Amino acid sequence: CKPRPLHKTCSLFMRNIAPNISRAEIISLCKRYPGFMRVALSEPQPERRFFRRGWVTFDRSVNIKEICWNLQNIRLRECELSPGVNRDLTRRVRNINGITQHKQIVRNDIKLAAKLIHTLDDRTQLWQNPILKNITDYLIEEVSAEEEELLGERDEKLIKVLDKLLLYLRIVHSLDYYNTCEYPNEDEMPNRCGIIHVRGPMPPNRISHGEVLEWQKTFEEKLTPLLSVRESLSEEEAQKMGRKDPEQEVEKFVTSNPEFVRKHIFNKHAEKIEEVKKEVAFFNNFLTDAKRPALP
Amino acid sequence: DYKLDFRRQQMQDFFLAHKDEEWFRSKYHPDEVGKRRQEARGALQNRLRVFLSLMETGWFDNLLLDIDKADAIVKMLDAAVIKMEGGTENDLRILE
Repeated sequence: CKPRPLHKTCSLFMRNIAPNISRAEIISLCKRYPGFMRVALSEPQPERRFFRRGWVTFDRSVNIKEICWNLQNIRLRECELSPGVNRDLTRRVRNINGITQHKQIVRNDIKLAAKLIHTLDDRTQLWQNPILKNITDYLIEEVSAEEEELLGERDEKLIKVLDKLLLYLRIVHSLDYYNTCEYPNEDEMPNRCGIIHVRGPMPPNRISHGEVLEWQKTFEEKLTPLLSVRESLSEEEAQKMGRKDPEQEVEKFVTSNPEFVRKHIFNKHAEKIEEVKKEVAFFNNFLTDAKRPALP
Repeated sequence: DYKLDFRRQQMQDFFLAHKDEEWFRSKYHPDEVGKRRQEARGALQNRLRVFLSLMETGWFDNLLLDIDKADAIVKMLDAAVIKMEGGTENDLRILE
């Protein structure tokens, strides 16, 4: 059997897609070209009135230039797609500061990477994790102090541990560690594993005393946003904005729609009473959230 | 109190204006939030399998995240995507 070029994928890119347009119609539009794989939409942005950036991914054995031309002057629900051929990623393996291959700072990064993996495994609810077994052994210092007391740079053993943690973060949870960012939609987008970040070559001058500690303060400050729990208003603040109670607004639905009429709705029409409760929760989840989408 | 009443209007106007749209439904609507997370964990478990496949196979056995082995990382990242798509050891042979 011939081997397939599954890592390579040519794709389309759409600049402005409307929020009312779902994936369904974009998929079924592009579905009938042979070698179609998957559509990917970005998070909508309030600055452009919540318009999404699309990405229609195709197989390598397909002429994307023809398919990009085919859909060039085609609208979809009062919105011109007008695709452009999304070229492949040139510079994948990017550098960061060369300080990060040091004994003390790698030890710091093993602690933070271990914390991230514990959190992300709980959050996503996988599994326990075999790469997090006896990590505490590598976090502790081990020195010959007594032999100095009586008588008187790279450490690859730590780096090989770190890499298994950092590769897990990147491959599984789509978290590029050194750049300090998530790539949440990667699994739908054309290139599944694109831009990974990597340690620098080496520092030319001496490694300073306080500069190593200053990196660790700055580096941990960038990582803290990535483990941010979703916001919520207080009980009083949420109620003052107008948190609709489920059972109360179910009563408002029944009275608008005497004793024989109430027993008909609860028993026979059991689907409607939950549908109201769902649309109450739909509204309350939007209300409770203290970081809503809104016009700037 | 105006500011309190002002934020009620904006919020309720936005809930009306973006009620039936896919992205908004997906974030807050109970049915669509549940069916999103099943897809997410299903697709995430597929990425976990790939990491565990690359471990025992030894695709990062002698592989440090350093620019000296920049070409080796790209070769591994390709092998990761091939396993995500679901290709066998035969399908990896094009990298050799």
